[PDB]
Amino acid sequence: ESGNSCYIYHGVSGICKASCAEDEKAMAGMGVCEGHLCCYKTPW
Amino acid sequence: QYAPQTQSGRTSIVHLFEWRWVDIALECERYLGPKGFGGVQVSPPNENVVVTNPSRPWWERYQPVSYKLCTRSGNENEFRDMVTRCNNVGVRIYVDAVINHMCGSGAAAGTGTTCGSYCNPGSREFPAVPYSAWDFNDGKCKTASGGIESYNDPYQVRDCQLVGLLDLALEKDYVRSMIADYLNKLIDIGVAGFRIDASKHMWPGDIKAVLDKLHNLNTNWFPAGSRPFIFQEVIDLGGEAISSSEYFGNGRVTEFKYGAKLGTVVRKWSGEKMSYLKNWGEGWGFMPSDRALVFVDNHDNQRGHGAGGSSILTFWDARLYKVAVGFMLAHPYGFTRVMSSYRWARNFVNGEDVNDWIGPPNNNGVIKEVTINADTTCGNDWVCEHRWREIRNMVWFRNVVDGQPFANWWDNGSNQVAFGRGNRGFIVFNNDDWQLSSTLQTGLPGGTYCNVISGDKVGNSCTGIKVYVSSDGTAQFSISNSAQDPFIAIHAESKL
Ligand SMILES: [Ca+2]
Ligand SMILES: [Cl-]
Repeated sequence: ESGNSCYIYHGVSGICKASCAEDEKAMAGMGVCEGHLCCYKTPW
Repeated sequence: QYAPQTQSGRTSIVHLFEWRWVDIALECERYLGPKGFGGVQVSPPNENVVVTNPSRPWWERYQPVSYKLCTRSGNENEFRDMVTRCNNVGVRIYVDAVINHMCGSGAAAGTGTTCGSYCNPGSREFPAVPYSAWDFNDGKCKTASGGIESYNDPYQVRDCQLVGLLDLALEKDYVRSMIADYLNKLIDIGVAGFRIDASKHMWPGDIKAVLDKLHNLNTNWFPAGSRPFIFQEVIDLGGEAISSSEYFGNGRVTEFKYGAKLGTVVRKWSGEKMSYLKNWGEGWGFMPSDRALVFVDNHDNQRGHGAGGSSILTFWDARLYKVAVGFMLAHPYGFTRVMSSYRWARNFVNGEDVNDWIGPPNNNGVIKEVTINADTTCGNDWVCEHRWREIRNMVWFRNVVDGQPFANWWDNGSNQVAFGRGNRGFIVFNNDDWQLSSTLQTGLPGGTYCNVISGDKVGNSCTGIKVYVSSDGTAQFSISNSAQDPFIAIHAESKL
């Protein structure tokens, strides 16, 4: 498994995608996405 | 920042996640002291912003609003009482130091904080410290959003806001001094050291500059000239611009590859086999052992979306979890931290646990006390993994075998493995789907030893499995694949 998941900070984890939704924020350069973006939302 | 400063002979820390200070003091006196634990990692003891949406999540404590020792775990008197009582029974206190940032830049201004201090995040105003606008990295950050946009740029990672949290100007003497004042207050109180939160997001030299300002530890409990133990949280599974090695000069570093890889192995995913663990440690490309703080899970990744993903083993998978923790605690690599958790109602929706935010057991935001059941388990939804016989006896194991070299490795070419630690301990695992039945060299003196996984040495007898070691150091080991705990561990202090 392992799955797709890109941890950023406490309470903030994203999903590895080629491009992020309209209501999502992107984080480039994360190894576990393997070239993809990390697409997350902050709970604040 | 390198010697743990635990009482002599004690080799592990336990994370008492979200525990109240008085409960930690009591646990130190009644349990952690007698059972040989080196210390306790505590949640941030500094005042944080109150998060009400959702209702008091655990992660609100990583959004500081002041350095007052006033949290849901307790006030300054209770914290001091905790540190004193713990130190007095040989258990050290390590603080989760949140120093890279303050609360969210988008938070409302007011007194929704754990001690009632005022702050104005939008205007970078934290009068209880005090901090002002020119104490943050807003003029240093080069991104359009003011946040971290790319992990390929170490400058952005260190100088911009991490997920909207106000990023302190750690290059400035003033900020370093406020932080140092906080940490020094903690040291003078009696703290032994610090987990440096979000270390990837700070420059190594700023961290060093802060550490150089720190007092020596309190001579009521520590030798003169003692430096605080430091372990920095840096997630580096490889392939990113920032490497773990940049931080080796400041202290130990969390090795997140450890629990991810170990979890993968024990779960037997991706073709992995326990026999591959023969060269566990630096042989797997990990950091130097004397730089590593190791653990199976932490408060982040135990919730299935931190570093390691679903491969991480947790209390929810108790049997395999116990296997992994036992392996880690027997193996010489790294300085070991055991997790202690509370159970929340997990709810996975499209692979995401939507209740992974839930804070510690509470009545209307007030944390529930840690109650002890007759069987030594905990009530009130505290899991207390550190109280599990299989884990605590392995903590003791690690104390007993400290300093002894890796020796007498054996495997079956599959998922049955064994090794010892000089002449002071030996451990055997069966992770195959069939019986383990082998005669192995233990390196131990002849005699009868209590298996400390299935039972205990209590006075002069065994409450569980007995292992007979011949004079030549060999012994028969029989472990069914259907066993409750498919591993056995024996050591010098468990011999009859
Ligand atoms: Ca920073
Ligand atoms: Cl950590």
